[PDB]
Amino acid sequence: LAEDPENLRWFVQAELVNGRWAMLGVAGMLLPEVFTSIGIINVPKWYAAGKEEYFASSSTLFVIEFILSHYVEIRRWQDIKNPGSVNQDPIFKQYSLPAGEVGYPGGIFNPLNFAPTLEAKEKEIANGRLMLAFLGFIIQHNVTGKGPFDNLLQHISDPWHNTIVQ
Amino acid sequence: SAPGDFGFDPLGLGEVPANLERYKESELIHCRWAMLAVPGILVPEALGYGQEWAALPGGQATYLGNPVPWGTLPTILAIEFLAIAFVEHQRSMEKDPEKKKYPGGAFDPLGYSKDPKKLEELKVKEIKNGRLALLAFVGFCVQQSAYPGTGPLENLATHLADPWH
Amino acid sequence: SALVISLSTGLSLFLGRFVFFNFQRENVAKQVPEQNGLTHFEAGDTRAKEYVSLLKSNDPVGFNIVDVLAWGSIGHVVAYYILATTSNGYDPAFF
Amino acid sequence: DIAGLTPCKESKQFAKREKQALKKLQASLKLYADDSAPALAIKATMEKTKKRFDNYGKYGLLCGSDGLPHLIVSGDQRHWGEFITPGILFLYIAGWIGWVGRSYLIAIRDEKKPTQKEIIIDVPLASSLLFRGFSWPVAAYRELLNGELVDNNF
Ligand SMILES: CC1=C(/C=C/C(C)=C/C=C/C(C)=C\C=C\C=C(C)\C=C\C=C(C)\C=C\C2=C(C)CCCC2(C)C)C(C)(C)CCC1
Repeated sequence: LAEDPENLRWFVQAELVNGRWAMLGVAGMLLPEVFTSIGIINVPKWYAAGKEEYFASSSTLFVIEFILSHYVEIRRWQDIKNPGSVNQDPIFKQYSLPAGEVGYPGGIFNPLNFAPTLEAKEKEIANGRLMLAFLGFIIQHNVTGKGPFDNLLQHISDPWHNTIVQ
Repeated sequence: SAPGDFGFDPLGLGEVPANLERYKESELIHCRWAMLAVPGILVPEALGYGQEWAALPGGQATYLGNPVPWGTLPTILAIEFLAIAFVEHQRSMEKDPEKKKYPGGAFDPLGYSKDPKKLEELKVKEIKNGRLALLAFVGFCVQQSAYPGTGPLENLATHLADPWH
Repeated sequence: SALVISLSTGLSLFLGRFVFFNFQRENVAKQVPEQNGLTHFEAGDTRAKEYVSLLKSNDPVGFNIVDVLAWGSIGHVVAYYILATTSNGYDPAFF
Repeated sequence: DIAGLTPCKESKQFAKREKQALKKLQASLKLYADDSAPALAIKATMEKTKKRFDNYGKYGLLCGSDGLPHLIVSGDQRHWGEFITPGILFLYIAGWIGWVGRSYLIAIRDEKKPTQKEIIIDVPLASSLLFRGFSWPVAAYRELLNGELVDNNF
């Protein structure tokens, strides 16, 4: 019987988690970029480490890291239903305990607050979308080629290309 | 996840906590009879030398007159079941709360009677050690049930396999 | 290979758990009462189930399996014989 | 690979199908357009089914006997998108037919009497509602399970 604007703790959290991981992902590229250096999916096996052991399959490195990742991840689902994180930085974020205004249900637009400091992460929000939908682009453009820019005496024009196969 | 948090009384509680679980507890040492054939491996550089009745090279004496059907396995077996079946019977029948008869007049008041005839009496630490046992037979023992021909002659470099299998 | 008399041994494990009560206490089948003529009336239609009567025999007649099963099956059973057999008897071992 | 014989790369029986049939539809020795500007067996209808060719794509594609293709759709080898690829597609499209079915509907019953709005249709296709459907991420897939249509509405 209750009309609108339900959502709550809800999935404001989901997006922001997308923004924060999108930003990190982009950093995972980032890397070559000035010394053109290394490229693309790479499928790397990541940084290395330096060799005595491997040849390297060496087991499933991910499967393991990821079992651990997995009870950090629960910790967060927990918090979100009923909350405890000492910093308390997504759920509201810091400046913490309030967000009371969300906690008892029903806000409808609300902007929000955070940190003992100030400048309300509305500036992290942006730096954060761009990185959302930046993967979007980045992932899209593979299918074809690695690299962007720098110079024209020839490069900018996009004089001849592949298409999609049909 | 048999439990997250289901629930309510006398059977889950009653049959289920107390006893499934005391009967699982009777289990770990008894698991231990089994783990035990195994510990018997289990220390290196111990001096077994050589019996222990493994692999069927022929007779228990042989016996005078024939050996019974063929082998040990059935004798030990038939016999074990009737003896033990008798003991599962000794577990069977008290009650807790009090036991005078097939007595007719003890329902509950408030509060609040008798706890599972045995409830734990504390030294529910036995349980940390206990769950831990249920978990290990499960899982780990299984961790090598599956393709299990070989004893170690351990190589290098690391560990695990993944697919497979 | 196949322990055939592994299990016929086995099934007259249980139906000697049948040789039971015909003998002992009382007249037999504990009556009839109900069967011909029929029930009160009853009329759910109806009774009698007790979860409690597993006691009595399970300990007494645990033996019965053995009696053929043991020494009588793979026995040369009822070796201790002879006892009027002109027309003929034996019955000589198939073992 | 799985029983029906294998793809394009060889399916003789399939080859024989390419050939007779179409190639004969050809085999009207001529029928005459020596210039002539109209009659189009000649060009494509064959060639559009014909410049089907040791290529088709490639597509794997199983070709039973008589070399007509059979579709396994297992999650294997080549064949995955002969059901799922065009499967989730069917799902996504439908459901955004009826997500808006449960929409240019749950928007009326209301105000001053609404007894047959439905047979004329302000705005058509709802439209407004319409795009809700692509702008479902998740959409019903959690909201149907919680709140709105909610067990109580159940
Ligand atoms: C993988 C695979 C598979 C599997 C399957 C199965 C296992 C089945 C089942 C399934 C199922 C189990 C189903 C059911 C479910 C339940 C439910 C319950 C559902 C629901 C829903 C609804 C309710 C909907 C609604 C809607 C929408 C969403 C749209 C619009 C609106 C409407 C209303 C229409 C198959 C086979 C396919 C084949 C192969 C592949």
